[PDB]
Amino acid sequence: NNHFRKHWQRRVRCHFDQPGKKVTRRLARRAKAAALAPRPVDKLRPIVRCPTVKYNRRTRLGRGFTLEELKAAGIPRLLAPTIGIAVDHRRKNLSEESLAANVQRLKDYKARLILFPRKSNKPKKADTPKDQQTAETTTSLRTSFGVEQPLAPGFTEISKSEIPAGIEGGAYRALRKARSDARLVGVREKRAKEKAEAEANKK
Amino acid sequence: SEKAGHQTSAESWGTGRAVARIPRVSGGGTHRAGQGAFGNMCRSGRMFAPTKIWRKWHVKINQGQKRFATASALAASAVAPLLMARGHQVSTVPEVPLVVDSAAVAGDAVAKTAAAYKLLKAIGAGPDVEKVKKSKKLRAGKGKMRGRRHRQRRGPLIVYSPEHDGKELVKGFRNIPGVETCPVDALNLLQLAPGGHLGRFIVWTSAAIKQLDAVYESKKGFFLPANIVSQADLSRLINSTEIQSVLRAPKGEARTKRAC
Amino acid sequence: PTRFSKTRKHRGHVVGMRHFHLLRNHYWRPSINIDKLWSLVPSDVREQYLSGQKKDTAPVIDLLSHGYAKLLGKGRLPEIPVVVRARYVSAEAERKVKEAGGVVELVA
Amino acid sequence: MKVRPTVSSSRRKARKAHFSAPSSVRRVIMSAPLSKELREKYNVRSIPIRKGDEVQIVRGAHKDKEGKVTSVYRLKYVIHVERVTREKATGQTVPIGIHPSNVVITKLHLDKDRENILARIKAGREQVAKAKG
RNA sequence: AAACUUUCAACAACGGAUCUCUUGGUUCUGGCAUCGAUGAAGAACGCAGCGAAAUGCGAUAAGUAAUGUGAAUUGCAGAAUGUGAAUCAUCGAAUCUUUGAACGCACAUUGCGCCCGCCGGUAUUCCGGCGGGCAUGCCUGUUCGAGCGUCAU
RNA sequence: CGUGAGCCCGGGUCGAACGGCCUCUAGUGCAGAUCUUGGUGGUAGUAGCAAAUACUUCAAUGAGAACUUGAAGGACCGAAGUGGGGAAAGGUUCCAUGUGAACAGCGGUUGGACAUGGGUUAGUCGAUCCUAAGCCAUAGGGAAGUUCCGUUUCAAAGGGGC
RNA sequence: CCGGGACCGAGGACCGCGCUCUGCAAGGAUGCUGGCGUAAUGGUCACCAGCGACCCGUCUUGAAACACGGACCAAGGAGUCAAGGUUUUGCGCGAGUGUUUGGGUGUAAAACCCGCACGCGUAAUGAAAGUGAACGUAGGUGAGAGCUUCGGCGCAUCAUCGA
RNA sequence: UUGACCUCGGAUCAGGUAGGAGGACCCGCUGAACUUAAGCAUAUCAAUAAGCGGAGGAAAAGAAACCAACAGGGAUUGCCCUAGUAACGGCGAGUGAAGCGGCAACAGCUCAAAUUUGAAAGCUGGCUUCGGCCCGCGUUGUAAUUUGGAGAGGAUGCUUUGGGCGAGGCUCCUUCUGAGUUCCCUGGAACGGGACGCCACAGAGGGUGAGAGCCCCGUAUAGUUGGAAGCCAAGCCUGUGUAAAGCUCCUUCGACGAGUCGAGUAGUUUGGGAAUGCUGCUCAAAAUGGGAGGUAAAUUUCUUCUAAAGCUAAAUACCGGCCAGAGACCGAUAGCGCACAAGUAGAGUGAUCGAAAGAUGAAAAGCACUUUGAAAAGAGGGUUAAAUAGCACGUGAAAUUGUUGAAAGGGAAGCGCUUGUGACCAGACUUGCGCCCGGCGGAUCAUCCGGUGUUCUCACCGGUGCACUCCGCCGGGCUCAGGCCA
Repeated sequence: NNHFRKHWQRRVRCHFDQPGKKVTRRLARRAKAAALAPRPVDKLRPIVRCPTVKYNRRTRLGRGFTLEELKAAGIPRLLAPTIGIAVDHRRKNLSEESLAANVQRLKDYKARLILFPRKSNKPKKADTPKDQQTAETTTSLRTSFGVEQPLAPGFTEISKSEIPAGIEGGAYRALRKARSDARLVGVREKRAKEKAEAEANKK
Repeated sequence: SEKAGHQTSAESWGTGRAVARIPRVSGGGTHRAGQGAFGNMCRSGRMFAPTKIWRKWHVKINQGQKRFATASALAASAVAPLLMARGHQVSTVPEVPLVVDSAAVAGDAVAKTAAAYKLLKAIGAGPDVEKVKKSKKLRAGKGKMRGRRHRQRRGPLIVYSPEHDGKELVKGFRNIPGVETCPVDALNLLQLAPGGHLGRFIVWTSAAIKQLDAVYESKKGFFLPANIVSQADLSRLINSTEIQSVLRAPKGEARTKRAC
Repeated sequence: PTRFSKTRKHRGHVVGMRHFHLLRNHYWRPSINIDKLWSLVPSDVREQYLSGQKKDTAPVIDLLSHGYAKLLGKGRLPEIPVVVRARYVSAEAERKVKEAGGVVELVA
Repeated sequence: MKVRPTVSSSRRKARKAHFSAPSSVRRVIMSAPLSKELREKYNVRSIPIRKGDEVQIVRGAHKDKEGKVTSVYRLKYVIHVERVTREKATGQTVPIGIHPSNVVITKLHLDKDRENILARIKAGREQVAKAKG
């Protein structure tokens, strides 16, 4: 299985510029940090659960916070990108748990946020006062507001009196019964409607 | 270059009675016309199997084997016979491994080259520095044309702790020929075993010798190796009472008499 | 290296069905036997459980956190009650857990 | 060891620059040290040589000969000194080219521009000495 | 015996290998984004006191201005040098022949024009020369128009 | 010295770098390929320098004269010329001085060679103007397009006078 | 048993077998003497003499012959690199292993550090749905190195019968 | 008759714009064959080369008519993995993605579909006294408002804003930077060897008559003169609400792109030859409608988005251009064809083809003068450290050639074994060791004492030795071992 039957030597890509490109990326990161200081170098990202049955055990960072999350946390959608929060209008909150977790995340960010006034001489009521603008600050939101607990805890201890009884008939039998019922959904419905029609005909 | 030997138009003159069937440069009016081309046996032709940049230049080494080799080089640096066997002049060194006080190097104590040289002569690395100074020679070959003009021996390596000793000692030791410096947390096997030969002469600071255990405890996935031999003194094992008391009597000597 | 090659020495002498659009994430379900089940417990706590210093507690093991979806039944278990949460289970594995005194809980 | 990325340690590039330098660069290249008296007088170690200077030759076969510079022939990187000549076959005198680093300047042809050069060099040397002191 | 042919040796020839060198290639890496109708890339013809080429330049022609440095250039001859040498560096001001997308029509021609001014030759009329103009497609506006296409009177 | 590939030394020439040992690395070892490039022999002072009738005397120049010049002879082309001029093509070969080598398959003082200078003058001779066979624009139509057809068209294509 | 001749002298304290036992011919040469002390011995080169001796490479078939290349000399001149397998060798760790896509750091293309994922391995079988590895000190029998308290226990591996 | 619209024209009208070059990378179009399949029309090479059009510093793509089927992710691009996998494939050679996941980098928006209708509120151009005024475009629609994330209408009570300085910092060219030419030897010349120093945040590199940290340029770090143009920025002055703007709730309303989607067919393309895209031809939509949900169809559901209009940085590419730094690369038949007046000289009608060719010496000091020659040159004599470096020029191999010396040769030479002759040579040897006497010159003889080190019992150092003891020398004598051939 060797795929060398085309003119492969015309488009061989070597990577002797790997350390140089790393140095270039680090210089760009320094320049971006210096331009954005004292703001963090990145935006705040939500916690989302990966799709498919393979990766739904693990959580990761998403694109941006939903409009429902912003409304529940009390941040307007026009102010949110101007204070370091990513906004995603495509994502929806189908369940309460992810919504609550992201609202708590936004509330923690708003509690730890320092907001400087637009004009120095005229601070407003929503702005951080000068005696509170001085504190230790973070520059990496991906570190300070990362995914703390990506997977569920794999080990927990319970007392022997609290051991569950379990599914009646056995877990293996429960799985077999669930599979069999799923495969026999429509046959039983056809039989039931045929029996109902026969009962209506010969009542 | 991938086009070398091939920027020419040449066609073979066919089977005949006079000339070999090499492709020959077409045209006329010049010396090149009618001359052989494209062959590796031809003047002004392409070489056999031209060199390519996608040759495998770099070697991937397991991090465990790198750390193992670094540990072995550090262990060989504390063996005074190997220091002499690697060519270092250590006859006046008071103790191996040589540990100097961090008060003599911390801050700007040895930020000047004169102060660093004085410290080396005081602690006894002076003969090794002078060996490096006297060993300078002109390189034999095309390395002189290619930017590698001189060769000299390797001198001492000062290992320091950047947290407590600072980094101005690097500037202070930089101009002394053959003298190298290294942080305790970034030790280099290319420096610890130059040329693949064990026994580099190292001057340690007290701060570095204090953080060495923390450095080798912080390496995730690596532990200090267990040796397959517990006692390396083969004479002590062989002439121990436990082994000698159970041996069969000798069946001969080192020299055998010729019977016939 | 070129100097070790033999050429330098020889110098001078020369079925079934087709599945369109297969997604492997559908069929992802790694399996673990019960003889490796106690290896998922952290080492010190496992030693305490096996020695017998925890007679009033039972360990709860989530296989999905360790990356396993099915608990298979190769080997034997010690007589210690263990709660096991898994997406799939084999009949022999569930039976051996029940003999050990624990329970197999089904999750998704 | 050089640290600055704009500095090249290439022998080929250095030799090309030396042997194809323009005339203003060759002036600075063609520099000679001052005598001890002039060094203590002006606090200057070396200056570019020019016609009208008085030099003493301290290297070569014409060592300890002293004379005035008659020509600074920058194309062969040499200078010509009074009475430092040789005889041809015919008996005529032809000057012998001396490199400026083989001589020491004993008396300077001095004017406003040379005074300005000496003043800048001296002020810079004292400024560096005071800053590093 | 010599000569001749061959062999061996020293010296001398022929030839340019070998060694040593390298203002050149080759490959990698880093940085940058800037050609042209305000006439480019390319071509031709010229220009130095004494040049054929390479280099530089355009009738202001191995160059002018300006800024900086600060005493050369050099093969010969001859001169200039504190507004100041230089085959110097820098470069923001200019000059920039005939061409070329090449644009009055042509061009295998140093051919033939048209409009408005100017200069010289006796010149309102004639003859030469010079200056500014006269290509095509398309856009916006202006102005002059055509059509029983069509409206009001 | 080594079985050997080779290694080491002495003598001579020479002028700026180079070697031993252990690892690392490869564009790493030649008698052949009618091999590539360059150089050099025997053949060999050989084959040959024999179409176009043909040369001789004296003097001068010069180191040197069959093939330079003057004179004196003898011949040839024989007007479809070995004559006098042009078109194409070449480009200074034209003229005058001077000349080592190289070139003129012998020589050479001579030369279309080499070096330095000079030489081409038009209202009337040609070009320039006209059209021929033919080619290229414009209107317009094709073609993905570079571009192709089209040369009187299915064009509001312009002159003059009061 | 007694003569005559040729070639050879390996080893390097003693040890052993022995005998004809003050010693020896018994597990390998010593003793005495002469000339010379240098080109005398020895070596290299040129040549003569006796004897010996086809011109190399290639191709072919079984082989020769045929055929092809080779005037001479110098320099150049042909199993290489990449990817992917496979067997063997060395090395690290080991039910785990792989830092180097990336991030951190740096004396800056080096070296040092970091971890989420992911790859391979840890489970197979079936077209698939799916199911998924202990009756027993992880079984019995015959061998089997090694150990043994000398009764036996029995590694690897092989053969066989079972689960 | 006079004028207005609409459409179409003219002008060397006023003001603009395009072409060509470059094309490494980028966006499209068009499009092979050698090759690999035994051959070969499927296929492969290859949706490649060549050909054509169009851009930029990047381009392109890009804010879902997406992926999915999950506890759901959430514009684009690229790397790693997915994965040589799903899949496609004569007679099989072969071909071959995507979602998820980790990372680099992240940034969102503009129109059409509404009546401003209590007031085209919009804009090009001309002239200006720079205040504006005109000629027009436009109602077949120029501004404000709205873009599905919504929004419009209400209700509600709070929040929001415009200008001007600006300390200081950053980017770029400029002035300046440490230390021996100390002494001796060799040498033509020290940059070599030796001695004594000094500098070093500089011992990188180059030059200078041979290997130079300190002779010269440079090199290192802090700065330090002078100038220009930008950017960022701690703070500080002021106007305050005519107007715009956000949030909350809601009866209601809530326009959303057509020869387009879709279907058939043909060609091409794809892993998508049952599930791909594109184009041509034919037919041709709808309003909870439409697209998709990788097996054709009907019925009932479900889940996701919202096409047929548009813009937009970064991470990504780069055999072209400009600037710079490097290499376990090549060292003049090598490395680019070109280290040189090389894309030159030369050749070809032309398209095009296309070389050879580096090195005197530190410095020309490139040979004065005499003499022989017509001259070229020769000989003396000079320069140089060297002419055994003479502009044929560093070194100067082999083939091949001349002279000198030796030898052999009656139709081949060359080669192997072994002598011989001639010529030319490497070794070896020259005496050493040990005793016995005699003569000298000295006390680093044995023992003891003290100190020191060690291997803890062995040594060294200072005193002591007084010459029958030790150590060298010089004469003899003796023994032993010594070279080559017998």
